[PDB]
Order: sequence, then structure tokens, then C-alpha cells
Amino acid sequence: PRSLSGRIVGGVWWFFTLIIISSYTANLAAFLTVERMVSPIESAED
Amino acid sequence: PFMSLGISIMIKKPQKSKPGVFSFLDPLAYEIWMCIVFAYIGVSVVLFLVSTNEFGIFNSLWFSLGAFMQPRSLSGRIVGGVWWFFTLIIISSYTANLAAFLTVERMVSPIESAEDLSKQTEIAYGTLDSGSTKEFFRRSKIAVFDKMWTYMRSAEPSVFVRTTAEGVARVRKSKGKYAYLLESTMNEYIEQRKPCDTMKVGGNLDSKGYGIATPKGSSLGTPVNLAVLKLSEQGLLDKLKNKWWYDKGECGAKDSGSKEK
Amino acid sequence: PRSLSGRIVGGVWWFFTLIIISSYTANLAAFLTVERMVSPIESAEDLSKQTEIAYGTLDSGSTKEFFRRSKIAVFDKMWTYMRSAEPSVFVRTTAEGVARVRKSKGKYAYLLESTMNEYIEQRKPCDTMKVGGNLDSKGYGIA
Amino acid sequence: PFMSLGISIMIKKPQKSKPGVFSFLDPLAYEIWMCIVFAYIGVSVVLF
Amino acid sequence: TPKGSSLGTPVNLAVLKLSEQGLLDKLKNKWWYDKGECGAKDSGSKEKTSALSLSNVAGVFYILVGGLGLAMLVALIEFCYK
Amino acid sequence: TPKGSSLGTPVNLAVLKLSEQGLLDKLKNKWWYDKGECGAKDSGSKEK
Amino acid sequence: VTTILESPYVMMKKNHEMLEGNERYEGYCVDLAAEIAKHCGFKYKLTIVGDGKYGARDADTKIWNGMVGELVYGKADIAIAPLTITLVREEVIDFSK
Repeated sequence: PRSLSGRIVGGVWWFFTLIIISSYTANLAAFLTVERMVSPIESAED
Repeated sequence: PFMSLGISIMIKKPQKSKPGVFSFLDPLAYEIWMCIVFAYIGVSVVLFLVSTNEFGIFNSLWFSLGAFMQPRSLSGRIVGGVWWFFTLIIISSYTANLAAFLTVERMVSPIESAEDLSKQTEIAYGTLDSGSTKEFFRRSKIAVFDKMWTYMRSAEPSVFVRTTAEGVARVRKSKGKYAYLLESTMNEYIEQRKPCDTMKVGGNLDSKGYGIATPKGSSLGTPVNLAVLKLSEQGLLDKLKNKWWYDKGECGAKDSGSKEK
Repeated sequence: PRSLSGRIVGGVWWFFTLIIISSYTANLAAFLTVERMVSPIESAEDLSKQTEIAYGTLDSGSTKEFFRRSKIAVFDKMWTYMRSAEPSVFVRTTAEGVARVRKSKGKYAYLLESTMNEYIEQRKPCDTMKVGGNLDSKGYGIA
Repeated sequence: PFMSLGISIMIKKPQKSKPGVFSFLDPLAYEIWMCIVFAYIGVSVVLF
Repeated sequence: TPKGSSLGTPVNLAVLKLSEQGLLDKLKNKWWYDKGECGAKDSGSKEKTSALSLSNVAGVFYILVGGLGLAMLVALIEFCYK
Repeated sequence: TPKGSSLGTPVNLAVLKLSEQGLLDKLKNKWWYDKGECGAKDSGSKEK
Repeated sequence: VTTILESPYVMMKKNHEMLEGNERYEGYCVDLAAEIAKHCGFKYKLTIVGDGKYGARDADTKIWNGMVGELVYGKADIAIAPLTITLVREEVIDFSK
């Protein structure tokens, strides 16, 4: 129930995962917009 | 001059739009909607094995409700967690991808001027195989027009047409993949002819003008000259053009919709 | 509990709102990504069909005298408006006209020679632009 | 003529922003906010 | 040019003259890039593309079935201990 | 070398000989890259 | 003028069968030839090397082949082609910059 101790833990952890999944979504959208594919590297040494 | 003109650009009337629930299956591929459904029942059946014939039906309907998305039996517990992480990724992918379809939808830009024809290659373009129009680009030392000629000079297949009718037909049958360069006067007129599928874009490339021709050292010389100036100032010239181009034409409908946009 | 009837209703409704909120999020990302400037215009006829955006010409010159003497449909209505528009839609000099367009937040349009207009568009702070084609056909020459 | 011209129109330069909470109803069209509300009560009545 | 030829010096200077007039660079551009058919700076200037596949989404499907299998394993052991 | 010099032809061939022996490329590497130095700012510029 | 058939330096024009002389060929070196001839003031006849080689030296016979060969043995007056400037060749012929 309302065990204040572990209560704020569940809330803060929720806010934490909220930010992450939001970041993943936003970043993945950038990826799906530009979608640039590089390659190896120019340098006979390579 | 009783009518100032120049070289213009003619493209195929563009337009299109629609909804359809198939704009939701696109972001997420039909193949993906399928597998997400197979795994959907693939989980409601695994959970179904966790919990006589009717007792299995009531449960299969309960696990299907636990499927239709939203104690500590570790077994089916991690199933609900992994399935949640699975759907999380998918809905995130759908959202991200859908954002890209609208971002790119805005990225697309339409030709606004001649410089736009030189900066791109997707849309081919040409002029009449013979005439001042073609000879213009060939002799033009201007930056933009130079590149344009370089392209048309070696473009394959031939971007040049035999007659003006052929050029217009090429623009109407290329689905907007071919642009035709011609005199603004004739162009503006074509835009006012059925099926009203052509339009002039951007300003003219050069400044020309028609005039009344009279034999050198003629008596009608000066009189006619002043007459032309008088007609233009009385707005009679502009009136005449409106009479034969737009009034007598047949397209204030495709222009009223092109107001916006 | 597991009332299959209303159960699938809650599920389908959830899938419905899921798509919508996803669409809202994706779409909202678009404007803030590209963010292309807009602009209202342009065919003069557009100035006559509306009244929200005021417009005028120079208080003296061929430009003003053009509309006054013009017997053309569109230009006629335009003159009728400017002739009795209050406050005065006419400016003293060309500089005043441009200043009025730059300080009206797009509520005032100024009609002038294309030549001088095109030039103004290429001057700081680059906050003016010519819209639509010319209203008449003129031309300079060596006298 | 060494330069053809005419009378043109000069307007401000589009570029700015404004509030009015109406920047939230735009992304999602007014028509869509409506239907999502009609279907909203359309479900609360089916459940009812 | 043949050793000790008359065209020797003239041609030599001619080459230097052509290069300084950028005529040599021009010729190369004419036969390499202008007369070419491919494109690199044009393929990057082509702002157009869009479509979802299955590859990426697939990786999340395998981790799902893997989780289901792990559970099917944890289930069996539980019934065994009991 | 001065027009019509004795060292003319000899030096010319010498340059060609040095380049083919990779001696020229070697010298450049000695004073441009080896002499460094950086030699560090290039390994970070790899663009990983 | 001796030259080798190597794209895009010297290639056979499309309708080369309906053409003759120097008009038969087109390419970087073909244009470079006309330019050199213009600044040096001389008429020329574009000819393709027989064996179709550049310029090597058979160790045994000690004979030059290709364009470099046709130069040393008086077959041609000049070589306008992608001929590499090598020490072994600079000894027998002259290379412009």
C-alpha cells in the first residue's frame, strides 16, 4: 500500500524509465529521418 | 512592345491525398502486424498452459484479456514483463517512424524557379529542338542557364521535342517527371486549356516583347508607335489579353483552389 | 473482471488511443524539426477579396494614378477601398511605405514598382518580399 | 526597353510565433479532437 | 617525344600553358564527371526516402521467444520441486 | 637549373631515380608525419 | 601522333564506321592532341599503336614495344596518351611536364 519509503522508489524509478523510453523513441525517430549509412575508413593502413 | 514576355517553365498539374487505414499498416509493415499477432496468441497460449473443456475456454478468454493489452507466479511473471518490453519497443518504433514520415513529407520541396531545375536531376526538362528558346541556353553565359544547357545538351533520351504540342504532351504523360521550357505567352494560354493539367511556375528567364512591324521609313511608323503606347496606358492592351487568355479561357476553378495551399 | 464482452472494448479502445497519442507525438515532432517559415499571399485579387490586411500606395505618382484610372475589375475594387480607407493607407515617401510594412507585423501591404521592390528585398534586415506577378507591363529606356 | 517592369506587392516576412493554446489543437486537428471525444462517450455508453 | 626532337621544347611549354589556363582540369572534368553517368554529391543531395521493414523489429521478437522459453523452463522446474 | 647547364640532365634523372626508390616519399614521411609529434591528434581524429 | 585505345582517353566514336581520319576518335587525349597542336602550330594524324602496348623493354631482345617503341624507331613523331613518366623511358625518349 502506501509505504512512503518504497513508494517514492517506485515513483522515481517510473520517472527514470519514462525519460529513457522517451529518449529511445526520440533518438530512433532522428534515425528514421536522416538515416545516414557511413562505411569503413579510407587509409591503406586500414 | 504591346506585350512583354519571356521564357517560362511548364510542369504537370500536381495534386493528391487520401486517408485509408493503410497509412497505419505502412509505418508498421504488414509482415510485422502479422508476427505481432502470432506472438500475441503465442503468449496467450503460453499463459493458458500456466493456469474441464469449458474451464479451458473461460481461461483462454481470460488470457486473451490479459493479452488485449494494458500474483507473483515467477513463471508467467517474466512472460508479462518480457511481453511488455516487447510491445514497448514496437510502439516506440511506430511512433518514431511515424514522425519520420511527416518530417520527410515536409522535406519535399517543389520547383519554384529555374535554379531549381539545375539543382536537381530527378525531373528531366528540355526545350524545342529548334528556335530562339533552345539557342538561348546554348549562347547564354549566365551561371544557372549554363548548367541547364550542359545537361540538355547531352541528356538521354532526347529532352528536346519536335513541336510545341509534343512538348506539352510529354509533360502531361510523364506524371510530373518532365518539364518543358517555352514562351510565357503560349504557356499561359495552355494553362487555360482542357484538361487544365499544366501550369507556369516562377518568373520568366529573360525579357522579350512583341511589337508592330512597319517597313523602314514608312508613313505609318510614328502613328502606330504612339497608338501602341496609347492603348497600353488606357489599359486596352491588358484588357485584350485578359479577354483571350483568361476570360475566353476556361480555368478560374483550378486557380481558385491553387489560392491555397 | 474477465467480462469478455466489455473486455475487448477496453482493449480496442486502448489500441485506438495508443495510435492517436503516437500520431500526436510524431506530428508534433515535425513542426519543431523542419520549422519552415510561412507567408500569406499573393495574387493581387487576394488583396481585394480580404480586408484584414490593409494596403496602399504612394500618395503621389503613376502607381496611385494607375488604380484611380484603371477600369479593370480587380484594380477597381482596390482603388475604391484605398480611396476611402481610414486611416490614410497612402504614404509620403517610399521609405515610409517600407517602414509601415516592417512595423505592421504583416498587417499592411505596400504597392510599388517591382524594380525598387526587388532591390528592397535584398537589403537588411531582409524582412520584405515581393509576391505574385506584376499588375501591369512597363519598361525603362534610353531617352 | 532595357528593363521591363510593373507594379508589384510588398508584404512582411513570415517569421515568428504566438500562443493561444491553439498550437496544441493544430497538431491534432479540431475535427480529430471532436471524433476522439464522440468515440470517447461512444465507449462509455457501450460499457454502460 | 623522340630524344632530341624539334617538337620537344614547344610541346613541353604547351602542356604547362594548358594546365595554367585550367584547360587540362577542364578536359578531365569533361570526360570523367561531366560525361559521366554516376553521382555521389547528387545522391546525398537527393532528399527522398521512407519505408519500414522488419529487420529491427525482428530482433525484439527473438528476445521475446527467448523470454518465453526461459519461462517455460522455470515453470517445469517449479512443478518438479513441488 | 640554369638554362643549358651541365647538371641539367643528371639532376633530372636523379629525381626520377629517387622517386622510384621511394626515397622521396620516405623523406616526406620523415619530416611531415614521423617528425611528429601528432602522432596523437591524428589518432583521435580517426573519426570513430 | 601515336596513341593507345584506353577509355576515356582515346575511344572509338559512336558512328566511327561512317567517319574517317581523326574524327573517328574521341576522348581526353584526343582533345589534348588538338590543344597541343594548336599551341605548337601543326597538323596531325591520330594513329593507334600496333601491338596496343604502352612502352616496355623485353630483357632478351632489348626491343621497345608499344608507343615508346614507335617513337624510338621513327614510326611516330609524338605520343599523346596516358604514358607514365618512368626513369627507364626518360632515358630513351623525352617526357614533357
